[PDB]
Amino acid sequence: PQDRYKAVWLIFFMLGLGTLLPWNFFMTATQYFTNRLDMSQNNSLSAIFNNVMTLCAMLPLLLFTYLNSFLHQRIPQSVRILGSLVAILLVFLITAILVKVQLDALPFFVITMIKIVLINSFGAILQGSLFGLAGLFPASYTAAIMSGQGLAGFFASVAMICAIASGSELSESAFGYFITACAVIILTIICYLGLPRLEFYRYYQQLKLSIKAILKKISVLAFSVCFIFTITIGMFPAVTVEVKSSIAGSSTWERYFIPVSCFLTFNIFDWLGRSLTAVFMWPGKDSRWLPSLVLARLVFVPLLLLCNIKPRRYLTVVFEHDAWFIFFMAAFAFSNGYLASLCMCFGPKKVKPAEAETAGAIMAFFLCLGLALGAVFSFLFRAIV
Ligand SMILES: [C]OC1=[C]C(C(=O)O[C][C][C]N2[C][C][C]N([C][C][C]OC(=O)C3=[C]C(O[C])=C(O[C])C(O[C]C4=[C][C]=C(N([O])=O)[C]=[C]4)=[C]3)[C][C]2)=[C]C(O[C])=C1O[C]
Repeated sequence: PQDRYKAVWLIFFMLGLGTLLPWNFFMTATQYFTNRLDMSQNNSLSAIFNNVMTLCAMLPLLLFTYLNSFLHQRIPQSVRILGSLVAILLVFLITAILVKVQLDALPFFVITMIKIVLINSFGAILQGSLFGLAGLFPASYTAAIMSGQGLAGFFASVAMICAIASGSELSESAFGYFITACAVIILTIICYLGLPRLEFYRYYQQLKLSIKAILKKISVLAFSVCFIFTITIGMFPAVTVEVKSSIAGSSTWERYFIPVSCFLTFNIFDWLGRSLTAVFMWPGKDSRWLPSLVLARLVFVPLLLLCNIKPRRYLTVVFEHDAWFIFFMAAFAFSNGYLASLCMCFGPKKVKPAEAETAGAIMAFFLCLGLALGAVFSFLFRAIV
């Protein structure tokens, strides 16, 4: 029970990074997908790309985390993890190739949406299998995955900012995104392959030798994490990206305000929140404070909705100064990452070892369910207003 050189922990960190960095990079290239559609089309495809991507992403993600939650035992973990990684690698490679070939708007749209469905279908399997596997190890090792995911968001924000500041065409920035993701997926595979020869890994993984009952034991953390991401995705990014500066001195702020004050703030403090859990896990797996703080986050809905959103037609700006928005985004993002990591770490520990794997898989589904519910609410809000 001694992780020498913290090798297994570092590999779990890299697994987390490898799970989300590609997808995150994909999301950050939305400007490339919509702009490409605009320069190609001669109700529009770019006007619907975001919403159709949300559907092509959240439906497969939710379906396959569900199926994995009750079918993971039938497929070896090495197959589920390494096959999902190789599939995603192949998809992102193709995504990079399409940047350099000429294609009409509608085929590009359709093919990109197909690739999005695959990314999130194999992603679901890969994410559900990783949290299941981490369910056999101490809680710190689920925090490793969460922390590595947080780093994936931070890197995505650095990449977005650097891309704007470079002055390069959106297509070549996006080609860099996709090639980077391919390299990261290859590094993730290598790291995963190094686990079986580590004694610490075999110690907890040798523990392999009633879904309704398991769900009853983790229901508090499962619904908590679902509510975490319902709130988060209900406000971020679709709603928060519409905030405008009120103290800008220069027109140069315009193209940077959102990627800095919204995306960077979020991914910095969400990453840090997830990272703190590997060393500090208050309030504890049995404390009723964790669901209570998850509930209290509901305050951010009015708070952020009453920030300086422009154009606005129905609500008033109660918090106009950027400092309000950045402060709310930091707290909004820190509570998300910190409480989400706690729920994912503790969930598997509410159950016996021979069920921790399944518990982790279920926790993954509820996380994704949160995401899907968030996407719905934001849409329903925008569809009514
Ligand atoms: C939010 O975000 C973001 C974004 C950005 C941008 O650009 O916008 C654009 C995009 C748009 N959209 C699209 C999509 C949709 N939606 C909703 C949702 C959001 O959410 C998300 O998706 C998530 C989550 C999360 O958790 C964090 C997750 O996990 C749990 C997820 O799953 C998936 C996967 C997994 C795995 C994989 N494998 O493994 O492979 C793959 C894949 C997801 C919305 C919309 C930017 C940024 O920065 C840079 C950010 O941040 C990072």
